[PDB]
Amino acid sequence: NNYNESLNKSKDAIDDKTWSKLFPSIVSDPDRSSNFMIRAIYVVFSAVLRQRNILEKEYFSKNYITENLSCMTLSFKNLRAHQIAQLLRAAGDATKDGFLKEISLVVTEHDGDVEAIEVFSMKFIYFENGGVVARLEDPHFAELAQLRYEGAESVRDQMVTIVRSVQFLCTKVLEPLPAEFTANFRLKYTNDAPSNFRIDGFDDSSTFYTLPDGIQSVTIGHLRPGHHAAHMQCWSKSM
Amino acid sequence: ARYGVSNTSINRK
Repeated sequence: NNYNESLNKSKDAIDDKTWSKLFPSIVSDPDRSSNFMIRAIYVVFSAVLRQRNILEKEYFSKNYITENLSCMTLSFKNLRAHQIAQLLRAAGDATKDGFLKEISLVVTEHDGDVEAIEVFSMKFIYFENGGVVARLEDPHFAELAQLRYEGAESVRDQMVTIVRSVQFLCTKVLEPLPAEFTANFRLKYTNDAPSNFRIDGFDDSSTFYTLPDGIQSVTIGHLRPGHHAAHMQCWSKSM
Repeated sequence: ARYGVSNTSINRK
């Protein structure tokens, strides 16, 4: 379509060597839209774990999203880091079935607390009919549900924004975490999810997480591939 | 209604 740079027809896909190292170049179709969310969960939650100093830099490796922007992703050579990545992969695989409502990184002072001192949450929306109509409370939903899929390049922009905001939030905005804490991954199944379906690594629970009444809330950003949407949020005592 | 909690967790002492 742009003949000032190419005689070939334009394709809704990302032409970048660095991007392809971590993410699918096409995200418009249902499977690759879902594959993108899986990679997004892995990348963003890796960034959060590292940037908040929840796990030391030994558990991570240096990656790039663009030539200008780098991040720390969990390393598959380290066994404990690998076990966490599998957690994240299992939760990500549940977006293919369409069963995952929210996955949150939950920080508490004592192990087992239902009330957190810091939460990084990623809430999902599933679309049908060409990825246009949302399937069906929360403040983000009304807006994000109406949000259109605007191409691969827009998704890359949204991903770059999220990682920059995370690195900026954790470094320049949030206070350091207390000397003692328990970090946890907790998720919420959708209503469509069968009772026999369980995400590997996650034991069932009658408790999610609760917040303080005066805890602050900041939005990191959103993602809108072809057939899915995600909303990233942070509640924190350290704000 | 239904929730899931990771079996492995991260502690700092």
